[PDB]
Amino acid sequence: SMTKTSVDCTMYICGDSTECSNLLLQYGSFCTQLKRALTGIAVEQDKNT
Amino acid sequence: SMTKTSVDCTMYICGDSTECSNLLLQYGSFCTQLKRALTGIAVEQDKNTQEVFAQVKQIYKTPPIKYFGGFNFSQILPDPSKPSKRSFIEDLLFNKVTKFKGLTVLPPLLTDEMIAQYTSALLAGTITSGWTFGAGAALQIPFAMQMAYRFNGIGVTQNVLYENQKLIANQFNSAIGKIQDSLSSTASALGKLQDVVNHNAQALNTLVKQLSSKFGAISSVLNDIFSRLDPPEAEVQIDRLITGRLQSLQTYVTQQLIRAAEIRASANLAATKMSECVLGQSKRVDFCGKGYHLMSFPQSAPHGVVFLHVTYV
Amino acid sequence: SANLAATKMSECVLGQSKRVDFCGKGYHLMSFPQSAPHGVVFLHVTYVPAQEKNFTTAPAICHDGKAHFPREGVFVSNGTHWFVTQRNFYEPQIITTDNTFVSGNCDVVIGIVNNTVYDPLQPELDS
Amino acid sequence: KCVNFNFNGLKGTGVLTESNKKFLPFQQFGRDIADTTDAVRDPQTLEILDITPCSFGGVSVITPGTNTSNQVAVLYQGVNCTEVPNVFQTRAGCLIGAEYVNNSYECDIPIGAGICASYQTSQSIIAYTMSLGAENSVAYSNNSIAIPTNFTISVTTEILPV
Amino acid sequence: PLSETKCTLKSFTVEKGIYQTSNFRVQPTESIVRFPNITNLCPFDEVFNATRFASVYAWNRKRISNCVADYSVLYNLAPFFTFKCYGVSPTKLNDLCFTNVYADSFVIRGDEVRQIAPGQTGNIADYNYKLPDDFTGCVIAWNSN
Repeated sequence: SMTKTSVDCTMYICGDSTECSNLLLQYGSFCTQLKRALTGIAVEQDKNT
Repeated sequence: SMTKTSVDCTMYICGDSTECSNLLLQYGSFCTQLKRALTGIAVEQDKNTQEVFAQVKQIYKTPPIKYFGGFNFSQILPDPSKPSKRSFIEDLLFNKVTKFKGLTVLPPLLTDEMIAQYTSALLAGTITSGWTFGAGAALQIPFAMQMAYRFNGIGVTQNVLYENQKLIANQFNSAIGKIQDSLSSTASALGKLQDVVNHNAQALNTLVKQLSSKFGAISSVLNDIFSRLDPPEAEVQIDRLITGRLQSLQTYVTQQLIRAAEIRASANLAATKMSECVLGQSKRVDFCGKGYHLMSFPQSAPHGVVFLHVTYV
Repeated sequence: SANLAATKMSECVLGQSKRVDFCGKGYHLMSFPQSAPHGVVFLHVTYVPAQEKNFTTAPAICHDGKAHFPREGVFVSNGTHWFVTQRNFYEPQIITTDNTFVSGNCDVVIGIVNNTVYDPLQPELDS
Repeated sequence: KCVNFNFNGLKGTGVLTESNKKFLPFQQFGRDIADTTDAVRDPQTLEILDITPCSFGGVSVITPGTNTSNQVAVLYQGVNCTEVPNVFQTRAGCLIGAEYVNNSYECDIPIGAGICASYQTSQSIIAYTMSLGAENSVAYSNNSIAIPTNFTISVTTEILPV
Repeated sequence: PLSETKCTLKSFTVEKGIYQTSNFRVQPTESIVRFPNITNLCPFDEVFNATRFASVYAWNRKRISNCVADYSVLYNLAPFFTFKCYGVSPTKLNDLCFTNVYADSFVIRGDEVRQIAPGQTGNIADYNYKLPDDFTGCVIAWNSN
């Protein structure tokens, strides 16, 4: 196995401001597949147990 | 295998406008690398379906009169009376497993009718021909001496084989009747069949939802960018939409290469147990199933091969 | 793929392998891997049988009322006398006490054909 | 006919067919999961009509090399050849420029959905279904066994990169 | 199709094999342009064909909304004569609907129809009804005796 980390949509992109959270929906759904790919690794890290 | 989808450079990027196709030439051509990679994908599913589904170039035929000594082999053999050629288990595998913008589905060179007659001759080799059908030219060995080659590899004296032969006849054919009753009720055992197709279904659904996304511009429609405002100031608006679409396409092509790599590495092991414990006796532990190995029965399924492993517990 | 190619360097070259359709189709004999730029070229000699002939067989031989079972090979006959040979080649020999071992009786096996057993001790006693 | 759309709020292309769907009198255009506009409400007379676009796709050229033959075949994949303008209709599509052979031999060039292409001999390209090879039958008899009296062995080669 | 495979692959010696080259498409020869019917018609009978109206000082505003205006049948059939229009063509007038429309009913003389114009001075222009320079519309005048 290897070291498991996760990167969210909000805190890594934005510095906690109002306008940066407004522009998260302007490029659309592109951080929603960041969660299901990294938890898809977490299925496969659980599969190798 | 997997569902093959191929995007196109013209209809998918452009909204059927003549100013979109003229502005594809100032990127050079980025979709000619998308065409030779996806046809380089499409020769790899033309590669691994050749050796795995067809091990040998010849077809063996089952005899029409069947008395096996109390052994029912007819439930894994296909039915000539039905005009589609399929067996009883493979009918249960078909029914439980279930665009206009330029997204098309390329069919392979093998339909679902003739996969079951690749496996009809290969299960005829395990019954009539024994271990010698993939060894070159086969021999006629009947089933009482096909077991005696396999029990000598694990070191079993044959005195238990001929005496208990009527006693192991009832427990052999009921074990396929256990997995016939299991696949008629529990659909959770087919989850390793259907995990490739729903991830490719949501890969198509993640080609849907960015066409309503504005990509930082005013609107996602290419018609009202050029028509409503000044094409001096629409030139900033247009060229990051196609750059915003091709950054969604370049993470689309890298996730479909690793799904091509995950069916590359799994078909290494799928052709390993087709080589070891199908064509002959495999002497290893916990690959072809948990125990001392006896027989391995492949079946026809979409996008995978369902195996039936007979083990000694 | 070079993990697959070094496994043919480890199994098919350096030692013996009982697995089939890895080192070539059928039983492997001798491997000779060769040098190439950006690749390796394997030369594998494989065992393919060609011309076959049917025979007439029995699973066991009944003698005194106790069945005798084979260890190596299977039983063959040409229609006259019963012989013991292997599966890959036809080598007829008469049955002895070395080739057969007594286990069980004759009634518990279906299709047993009786024949007498020639021991080496009975010509040794009178001669 | 494949037309060009000019409406108040709707632009695009498609072929207008009939629609059995239940509609609202207020509405404008209906949508698609496929993210497509599949319907429109006519404002003058109240009805909806089903919008589907017509057939598009890529082409596939079946050809040999330049030192053999110049004969080619035109393949429309997934497209019926009635609405498009040696005609044989298969599952992958309608292939134009090839003849159907009921006999099945070995081949080389794949097409798809169970048919194959080969160049055979007054010489023209043909299209037929891919053969499984020669057939032989093994009888079942409990009292017989086949053992070889002769063996002919050879060299089987395999080449893999590193 | 032999040199279709040769030009897209960019090699003068083509390998024998199946290749995907270009895409096919069909061009539409007719664009269907469809407009609604009369539907909710705007009250243009009250501002045009009615009996008596107000004076040039006494003029009333009417804001006409939530209907479909018909501009083009008064110009095309034309019982009414004179229009001279600046900044917006009648066809373009048809083209950019404005969230609002105003209609003021008055009557003037025949030397005073020249005086109603943006950027001029005069009798009706200075002392009664003045058009600004940015005004987006134009004067239709006719004789009814």
